[PDB]
Amino acid sequence: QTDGIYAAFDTLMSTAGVDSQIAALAASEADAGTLDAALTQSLQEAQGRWGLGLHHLRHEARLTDDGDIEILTDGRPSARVSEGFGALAQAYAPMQALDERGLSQWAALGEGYRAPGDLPLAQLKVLIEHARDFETDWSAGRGETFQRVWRKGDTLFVEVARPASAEAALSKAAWKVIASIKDRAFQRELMRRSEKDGMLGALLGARHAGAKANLAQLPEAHFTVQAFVQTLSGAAARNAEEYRAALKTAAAALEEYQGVTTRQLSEVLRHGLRES
Amino acid sequence: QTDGIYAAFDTLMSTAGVDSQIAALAASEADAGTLDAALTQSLQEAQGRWGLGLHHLRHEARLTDDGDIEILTDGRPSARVSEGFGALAQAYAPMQALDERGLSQWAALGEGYRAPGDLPLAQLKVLIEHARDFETDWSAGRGETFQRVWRKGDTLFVEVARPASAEAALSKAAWKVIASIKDRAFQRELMRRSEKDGMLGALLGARHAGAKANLAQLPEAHFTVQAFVQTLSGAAARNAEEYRAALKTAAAALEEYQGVTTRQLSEVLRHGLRES
Repeated sequence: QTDGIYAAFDTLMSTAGVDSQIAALAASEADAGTLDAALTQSLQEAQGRWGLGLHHLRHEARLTDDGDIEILTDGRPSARVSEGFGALAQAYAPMQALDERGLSQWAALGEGYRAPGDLPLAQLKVLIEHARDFETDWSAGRGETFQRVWRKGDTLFVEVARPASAEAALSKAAWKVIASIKDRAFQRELMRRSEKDGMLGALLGARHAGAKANLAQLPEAHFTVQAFVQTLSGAAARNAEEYRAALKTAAAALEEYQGVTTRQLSEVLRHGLRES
Repeated sequence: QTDGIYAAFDTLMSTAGVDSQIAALAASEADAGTLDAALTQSLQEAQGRWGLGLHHLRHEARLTDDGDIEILTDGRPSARVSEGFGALAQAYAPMQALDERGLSQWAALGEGYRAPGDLPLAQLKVLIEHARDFETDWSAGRGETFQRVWRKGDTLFVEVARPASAEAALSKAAWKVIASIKDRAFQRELMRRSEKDGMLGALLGARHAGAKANLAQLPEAHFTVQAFVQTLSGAAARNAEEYRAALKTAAAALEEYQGVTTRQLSEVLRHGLRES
């Protein structure tokens, strides 16, 4: 009932393109402090990619005596992996504050002044070079993306985000997955239930028993890639050239990981087609 | 001490140009708790002006159960008023770090990055308008002053300093009083004794023996107005014109308080030699 938990964590992490390899690390008999550090590292990466908007909280995950993995924010028990992925998404929901574009409204640094996102590159240079902590608001970035930047202590953070809901991603991963099926009326009656209802709807109505009870386990229904944070440290975190390069890097990686998680999703969705 | 612990504190406070009025407050119909608060407000004001360079510490002053005034840095007892002013100066001294010019090497914001103090004013403007907490190193300013600036939260702190030891200030007041002497014979002897053992030397000389006694118990021997801090809040704290105005204001306030305490010291050294 709490077994297959390392693998459950690994699958959650995969929806963010994080090959956390936690199961393998436990099979190698790694010490529990090691597993704890690895769980936390992966979760913080995933948090960099999920786009939920919670950089102002501390994200940890840790083993419990009863074989569970406990996820926490600012140290408060938020959820347990055994309670399922929908339960985790529900745990995060009240701590979010998304605007109309889906972008987070919270300041990464917390309460305080936020410089504009459109700032002239010379002004931003002065902030990078000579300020202590600082933070810009969202600005448009390229190809329907948005970007921002902030420095906490010794580390500069460059975030690039293109919000995209998880439901839609699932339905398009089911577009490819159905697309690979017999040209037949299962299709035409999914597609004619596309001019009437969402695609989990038409695919839970046109399928057989356990389509919903099976799919209610997928983490990809609650989590998907929407941003990418590239970090810099030390002298680089006060160098404007490094920041410009890091922005290029974060946009590139956004493209990459969106593609990669799409591929892994359609693959395992197609693994469910062979099983059927 | 002399005529009370509240008198003793007011006399200290006068060294920094703070008319703290604690003796009057204690003799009044004020609410209970009003005195400790007065003491701490006056003390922090004073710290902005003595130039000891301790902005990173929290200063407080509070009554004790045996009727004394205790002075604290970061909650720790440092000294008590009745122990005398030399003792207070010596409690501060090991906390201080003054470079050759007399200026604090301590950041006001503590450990971290400091911008240069000769920064181009357009860059400094970007910091005032868009950064959060930040701080600059000392630089020169108008009229042999030095200046630095920093933001803590919603307040911008502009400091202007013209270091001068309590000894140098005593020497300037001794010079002043040796000038205004009406009797010329005494003045010829004083000026000879001063071509020899300096100005205050001669001056304390001509008094009755033990001249250096008594005055050495005055606080003027251990604290003197060396600097001034002007504060801005709200929108003004993010306005670079306000910054430049605030600098002129703090420079004027400093030249005033130094002229003042020079006059008051010149009165100290006059009411013990004229009656000779």
